[PDB]
Formats: sequence, C-alpha cells, structure tokens
Amino acid sequence: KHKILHRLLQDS
Amino acid sequence: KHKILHRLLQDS
Amino acid sequence: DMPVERILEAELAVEDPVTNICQAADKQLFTLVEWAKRIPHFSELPLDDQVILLRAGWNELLIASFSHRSIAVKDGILLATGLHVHRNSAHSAGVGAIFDRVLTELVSKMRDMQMDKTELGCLRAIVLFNPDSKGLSNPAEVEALREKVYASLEAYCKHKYPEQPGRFAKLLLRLPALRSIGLKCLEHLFFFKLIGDTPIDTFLMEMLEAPHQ
Amino acid sequence: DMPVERILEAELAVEDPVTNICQAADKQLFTLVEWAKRIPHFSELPLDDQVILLRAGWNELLIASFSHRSIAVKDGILLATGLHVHRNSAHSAGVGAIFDRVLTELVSKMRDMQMDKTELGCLRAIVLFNPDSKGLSNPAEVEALREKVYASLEAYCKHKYPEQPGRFAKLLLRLPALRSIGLKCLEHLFFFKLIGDTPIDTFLMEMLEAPHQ
Ligand SMILES: CCCOc1cc2c(cc1\C(C)=C/C=C/C(C)=C/C(=O)O)C(C)(C)CCC2(C)C
Ligand SMILES: CCCOc1cc2c(cc1\C(C)=C/C=C/C(C)=C/C(=O)O)C(C)(C)CCC2(C)C
Repeated sequence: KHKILHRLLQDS
Repeated sequence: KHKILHRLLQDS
Repeated sequence: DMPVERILEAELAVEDPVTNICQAADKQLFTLVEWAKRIPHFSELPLDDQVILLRAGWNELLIASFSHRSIAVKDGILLATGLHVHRNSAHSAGVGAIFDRVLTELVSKMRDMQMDKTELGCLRAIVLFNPDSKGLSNPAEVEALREKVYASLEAYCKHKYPEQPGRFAKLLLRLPALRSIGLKCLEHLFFFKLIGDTPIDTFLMEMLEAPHQ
Repeated sequence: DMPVERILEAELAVEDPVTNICQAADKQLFTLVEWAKRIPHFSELPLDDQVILLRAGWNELLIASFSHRSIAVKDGILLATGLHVHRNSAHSAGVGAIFDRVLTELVSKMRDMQMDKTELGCLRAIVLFNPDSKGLSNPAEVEALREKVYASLEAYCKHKYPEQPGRFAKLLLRLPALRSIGLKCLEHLFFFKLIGDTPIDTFLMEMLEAPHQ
C-alpha cells in the first residue's frame, strides 16, 4: 500500500 | 531497406 | 511558410477485432504516405529522411487519425475500413486496457475540447516532423519545419478560439499521451507477430523491419 | 493562483555505474516528495491522489532534474550524489543507447535553448499534475492545476524571452521525449530487479510495487 510514500507525504 | 515505403514516396 | 490551409487540405484529401485493426492499419499506411506528401515541404526533404520520419511516426499518426474520427462514437472507434470496434469487443480480444487508454486519454479529450481538423492536422504534422528521429541527415531542418507548424497552429488557435488562451498548450499536451499509447501499441504488434496467430499485411510488416525503437 | 516564484523556490530548495544511478535515484525520491510539497496546491490534493501523481511521475521528474543539472557537463550526467557518469561508462555498463537518448533529446536541447530553472520547475510541475494518471479521485482538479502551471509558464516565457515567440511551445515539446525515455528507464529497472544483480533500495523498490503502467 505504498508504505514509505504515504509516511513521507503525511508528515509536516 | 524499406522497399514498399521507398517505392510509394518516390512516385509522383 | 507553413499555412494551415494546406494542412487542413491534406486531412480532407485523405478523409478477432485485432485482425480487423491490423487490416485497417496496413490500408491506412498507404494513405499516410499520400497525406505526408501533401504537408508543405515534406516532399523536399531527402528521400531517406522522409522514410525515417514516417517509420518513426506512423503509429502515432494513425492513432491520432482514428481517435479524431471516433469523437462522435460512444465507447468505440471507427476503423478506416468502415468497421466499428466497441470497447467490449476490444476487451473480449485481450487488448482492453490499451483500448481504454485511447478512449480516455485521446478520443474523449478530443471530443471534450472539440478539437477541429485543422488542429488535428497540425498536431499530426508536428508528430511527422520529429527532429529526434534517429538517422536524419539534417535534424535542424526537421526541427525548423516543426517550429513553423506550431507557430501556424498557435496563430490559428488564437484567431479562431480567442476566448480559450490555453487551447494551443492543451493540444500540445496530448502528445505525451499519444507517444505512450503509440509505444504500447507497437509492443502489442511485435507480440502479435511473435505468436503468429494474427495476419499482418506487407506494409505493416515492413514497419516491423529493423531499425526499431 | 500558481506563481512561478513558488515553483522556482521549490527547485532552489532541493538544489557498476548502474548501481550508482540506482543509489542516486532512491536518494532523490525522498527529495522529490519534499519538492512536490512545495508546489502550490499539491499538498491540498487528497493524500491518495498525491501518491498516485508521484508514483506516476517520479521517473520523468527525476530525469528532468538530472538532465538540467548536467547541461554544463560534456558527454555525461551529474548524479545527485556528486558522482559523474560519462557516456563511455554508461556504454561500458550495457545502457549506452538509452543514456545517449538522454544526452541528445534532453540535456543537449536544454543546453541549446538555455532552459532556466523557472522553466524546468514549471515543466516538472506540469508532469507532476498529470490528469491522465489512473485512479485519481478528481482528474479535472489535477487538469485545472496543470492548466494554471502552463498559463503561468507561458506568461513567464513571454515576459523574460519576448524575442523568442516559440519558446513556450519548444519547452512543452520536450515532454514526449521525456515520456518515452522515462518509459524505457522503467523497463530497464524492472529488468535489473528481475536479474537481481543490481542493489535496489527500499524507496526505489516501492515504486516497482503494483500498480504498474
Ligand atoms: C496495427 C496493430 C498494431 O498497432 C495498433 C494496435 C492496437 C491499436 C492500434 C494500433 C495502431 C498503432 C494503429 C491502428 C490504426 C488503424 C486501425 C487505423 C484506422 O482504421 O484508420 C488499438 C486500436 C489502440 C487497439 C489495441 C491494439 C493493440 C490492437
Ligand atoms: C533508477 C534506475 C531506473 O531508472 C533509471 C535508469 C537509467 C537512467 C535513469 C533512471 C531514472 C528513471 C532516474 C535516475 C535518477 C537519478 C540518477 C537522479 C539524480 O542523480 O538526481 C539513466 C541515467 C538515463 C541511465 C540509464 C538507466 C537505465 C540506468
């Protein structure tokens, strides 16, 4: 589910 | 050597 | 000079479903040569560069033409042979995904903006005058012709559709989709030939001769 | 609103050779996320559409960046890791043909027209706002953003380079080459993973997860 991309997008 | 294309291009 | 009147005249002058599509494409390759001869200054290029430009552009040039032909068709395309290919039929033949890309990225977009035949012809002439085609004897000459086409296209768009300042850009920005779709169609065609279960006529087959890519 | 000042600021903020290239690409994927967050209104799209746009555009976006970085390099490219890849080295690694396409169709053309960083940033933002990306929750919203970028880019070109009326069109007409080259690079990357003789780091590997094409 595109784990790294999601985490980087959601953060400040 | 692209026989059909040459023949069609060269003609009138 | 590169008058859009000559480009429109060129369009108007040439005015298993996969087997039907291959038959239509071969037929339209002959007509594509006659169209290109009607585009100003194309016939004055060296003969070997004419060959290069048509070998490099045939699949995008044909896709643009049948896509624009199909703007009034619902969920399908009109072949040059007078046959209709419905998206369900394409799907039933194993080529549904790329067929849907044509409907979504090309046909529908042409319909939505009411792309006209002058604009279609100019976009095809830009594709034809591809200065990145490998082996050209004088790439700058082809680039110069492409620049004359786009200059003429923009002036046409600004005069006919002054209320749409972004229209010229919008036309040009269908060309990346056209390039991707053209590349995928070629991949399919090489597979059709490899498996050998799909007749491929002589002119279409000649387009598969080396060089490739 | 889509001011070119914000787009330039985004560029300036992020201001076996094949193994070195894979390492650099993975590194630059992290930086690509930070760049996109700086492009006006990108962060206001739904999170899943941000994912779609970056997954669809990462390879073209990175290619544009290192190509423009390399405009003063002779017969080579500058990686983000500070390493240079010479065209002889690329050739010696079995990837010479696609490397030469980057040099010829992108780097040299950027150099020849002195494409500037505002123009680079705008072209990348157009690539980012790709409304044909499959799965978008609101394609028209992304298309609207792309149209704002190109409108701003044209106004910038007409103000900074009034002596070059065809310049805006010339920038847009590198995008079909960028799309073809990006597709070929992805083909190579899937092969590198298949053969397994080339380390591929986690973010680059995640870009290879489904969906594809
Ligand atoms: C030809 C065979 C490989 O090229 C193609 C393959 C395919 C297609 C088109 C082409 C091309 C490049 C041209 C078609 C021209 C025609 C049909 C023109 C016309 O009638 O005026 C579409 C229609 C998108 C369906 C999917 C497949 C993969 C079957
Ligand atoms: C990553 C591996 C597959 O993607 C690529 C493969 C290749 C290339 C680029 C990419 C991409 C799409 C991005 C590279 C980004 C970098 C290196 C950015 C930078 O440093 O800022 C070039 C350089 C054209 C050489 C040919 C091969 C096939 C090896």
